[PDB]
Amino acid sequence: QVQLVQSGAEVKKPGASVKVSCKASGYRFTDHYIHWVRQAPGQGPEWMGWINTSSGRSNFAQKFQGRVTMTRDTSISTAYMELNRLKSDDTAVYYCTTGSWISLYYDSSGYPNFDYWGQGTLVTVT
Amino acid sequence: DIISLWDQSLKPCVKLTPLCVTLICSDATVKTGTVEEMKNCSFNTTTEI
Amino acid sequence: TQPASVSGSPGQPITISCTGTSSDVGNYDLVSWYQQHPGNAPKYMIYEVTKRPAGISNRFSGSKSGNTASLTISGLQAEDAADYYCCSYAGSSTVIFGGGTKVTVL
Amino acid sequence: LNGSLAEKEIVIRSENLTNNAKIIIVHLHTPVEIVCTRPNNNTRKSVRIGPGQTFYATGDIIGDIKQAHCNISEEKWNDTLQKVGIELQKHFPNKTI
Ligand SMILES: *[C@@H]1O[C@H](CO)[C@@H](O[C@@H]2O[C@H](CO)[C@@H](O[C@@H]3O[C@H](CO[C@H]4O[C@H](CO)[C@@H](O)[C@H](O)[C@@H]4O)[C@@H](O)[C@H](O[C@H]4O[C@H](CO)[C@@H](O)[C@H](O)[C@@H]4O[C@H]4O[C@H](CO)[C@@H](O)[C@H](O)[C@@H]4O[C@H]4O[C@H](CO)[C@@H](O)[C@H](O)[C@@H]4O)[C@@H]3O)[C@H](O)[C@H]2NC(C)=O)[C@H](O)[C@H]1NC(C)=O
Ligand SMILES: *[C@@H]1O[C@H](CO)[C@@H](O[C@@H]2O[C@H](CO)[C@@H](O[C@@H]3O[C@H](CO[C@H]4O[C@H](CO)[C@@H](O)[C@H](O)[C@@H]4O)[C@@H](O)[C@H](O[C@H]4O[C@H](CO)[C@@H](O)[C@H](O)[C@@H]4O)[C@@H]3O)[C@H](O)[C@H]2NC(C)=O)[C@H](O)[C@H]1NC(C)=O
Ligand SMILES: *[C@@H]1O[C@H](CO)[C@@H](O[C@@H]2O[C@H](CO)[C@@H](O[C@@H]3O[C@H](CO)[C@@H](O)[C@H](O)[C@@H]3O)[C@H](O)[C@H]2NC(C)=O)[C@H](O)[C@H]1NC(C)=O
Ligand SMILES: *[C@@H]1O[C@H](CO)[C@@H](O[C@@H]2O[C@H](CO)[C@@H](O[C@@H]3O[C@H](CO)[C@@H](O)[C@H](O)[C@@H]3O)[C@H](O)[C@H]2NC(C)=O)[C@H](O)[C@H]1NC(C)=O
Ligand SMILES: *[C@@H]1O[C@H](CO)[C@@H](O[C@@H]2O[C@H](CO)[C@@H](O[C@@H]3O[C@H](CO)[C@@H](O)[C@H](O)[C@@H]3O)[C@H](O)[C@H]2NC(C)=O)[C@H](O)[C@H]1NC(C)=O
Ligand SMILES: *[C@@H]1O[C@H](CO)[C@@H](O)[C@H](O)[C@H]1NC(C)=O
Ligand SMILES: *[C@@H]1O[C@H](CO)[C@@H](O)[C@H](O)[C@H]1NC(C)=O
Repeated sequence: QVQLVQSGAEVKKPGASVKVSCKASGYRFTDHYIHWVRQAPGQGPEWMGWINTSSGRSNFAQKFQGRVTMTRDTSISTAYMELNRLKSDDTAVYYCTTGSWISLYYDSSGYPNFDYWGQGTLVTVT
Repeated sequence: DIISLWDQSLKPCVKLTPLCVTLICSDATVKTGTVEEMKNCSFNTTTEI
Repeated sequence: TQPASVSGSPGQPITISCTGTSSDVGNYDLVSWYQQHPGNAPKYMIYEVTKRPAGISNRFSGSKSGNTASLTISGLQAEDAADYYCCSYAGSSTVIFGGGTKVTVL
Repeated sequence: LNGSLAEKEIVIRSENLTNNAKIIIVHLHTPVEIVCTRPNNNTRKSVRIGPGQTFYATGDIIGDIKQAHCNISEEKWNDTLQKVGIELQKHFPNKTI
């Protein structure tokens, strides 16, 4: 069984930055895409971005540009979500999900095959 | 016939003489990827004026 | 687009719809469904337009007509009262969601 | 590619078959299908150069970056090379190609 471990709670004032870690176990980190899902409380989930874990190429949503960076390290098999200039509406649950199969010949990045979901983290902005 | 057809089709189109300038090319692809054959080249083009 | 909630007695099928544009569902058959119990991570039992992963029975069935996609739940049980979200590929390698449907099993 | 096929047998044509600097045209009887693709979603932008002339170039690549390639069936290509070897060993007898 594979499993994704996510960080703890992040409580801070607006205007700062939050790093959320996602550590994979049970399978190869290089083989699969990593997607990010943000869910506000009392509100349905929302896709926020994907990263190619083989080459570090990442893309975000149409309105997260300029605020979101995504990195990863294949040696310890983890991914980092950096969000800058948070606001009071950023209090939400963050989920690291495992996407499709990374292939060298066709673009399967946008496939919404979110197989395994992490335990998530809660980010509260006060 | 193939040579002359190619030339007479290619005759009235745009000529890329003002584009042969000094190009500053840093990088386009994020990492090596599959093949990093893209290259982000910038230059000083000439406007209508 | 998604209906806010649906209700149904146990032992009968129900349907949850998601009507998208031509670019969202009409162009690409990439649609998926995820249920979520409150205070828990969302589940995963539909990935393609009709397929199901291992460990999921024939309770749920996906279908697509034109610009909408419908999930049919053949029978209702007490654990089937989770919040259901549809999800799809949309345009320039981006992914959109539905918003939420709450199932009320009587 | 996309040529006319031979009628019943693979036809091997050359000027001499003993001069090594002569191109051998091998003419197959059964076509072999090739599928070629460039999968990365590419864009186009127009750069104005001079009065009334534009220049179209690659503006951005949208999505992930994958590899342009071509696909042939391995079994059919092996069978085609084997049949070409059958037809070619009778012009170079008692030899392995
Ligand atoms: C030119 O030629 C090249 C080379 O031939 C072509 O490149 C190939 O193209 C293939 C196109 O399909 C592509 O195939 C994919 O392979 C994936 C890798 O898996 C295979 O390899 C591993 C290697 O170890 C094996 O272990 C494994 O068993 C396989 O043999 C598959 O995973 C892909 O299938 C999945 O995606 C399709 C997409 O819709 C799904 O429909 C399908 O059902 C599969 O979905 C499963 O996996 C996804 C993501 O992993 C899950 O989200 C989903 O729920 C499914 O989950 C399975 O597993 C769970 C586990 O619990 C289970 O519950 C569930 O029931 C499912 O069983 C796909 O088949 C090749 O990789 C690719 N490359 C190579 C080198 O071959 C190229 O396309 C050609 N180009 C042209 C233009 O022709
Ligand atoms: C290949 O190489 C080319 C050029 O070498 C790159 O193109 C430039 O990329 C940069 C980075 O994205 C662009 O800069 C951004 O432009 C946005 C819109 O452009 C207008 O505004 C800027 C002023 O910011 C003007 O200079 C420009 O002429 C336009 O009028 C801005 O909204 C961005 O501003 C944001 O970021 C800056 C910090 O960078 C902050 O200070 C701002 O407050 C704001 O938050 C930013 O400036 C630039 O416009 C692009 N074009 C050119 C001609 O330089 C490609 O990105 C590069 N890569 C690829 C893949 O093509
Ligand atoms: C395209 O045109 C621009 C002008 O808009 C060119 O930029 C200019 O380039 C020169 C060098 O060719 C720069 O001069 C340099 O100044 C620094 C000090 O600032 C000095 O240390 C250097 O030795 C050199 O003299 C100049 O600053 C720069 N900018 C301007 C506004 O003139 C550009 O080179 C042209 N070509 C390309 C490929 O972009
Ligand atoms: C490959 O890249 C192209 C270039 O972006 C993608 O085309 C874009 O597709 C989206 C939706 O599929 C288009 O958005 C739509 O625009 C119309 C008109 O503005 C609007 O009414 C819709 O509501 C929607 O916003 C977008 O315009 C279009 N861009 C271009 C330049 O055509 C294409 O989808 C990409 N292919 C894949 C497989 O990802
Ligand atoms: C097609 O190929 C044949 C090959 O036999 C050409 O005929 C001539 O064949 C003689 C031998 O039968 C060649 O002589 C050889 O010369 C070398 C070097 O001088 C020597 O070491 C050998 O012992 C042998 O004597 C001769 O070179 C060859 N002529 C040419 C022009 O290659 C025939 O001409 C070719 N063309 C046609 C249209 O048939
Ligand atoms: C058949 O073709 C080969 C190669 O083109 C040639 O050397 C040979 O002389 C030809 N035979 C006849 C009878 O035309
Ligand atoms: C060349 O091969 C054929 C058939 O395999 C055979 O009959 C013939 O004897 C061989 N030539 C020599 C010189 O052995």
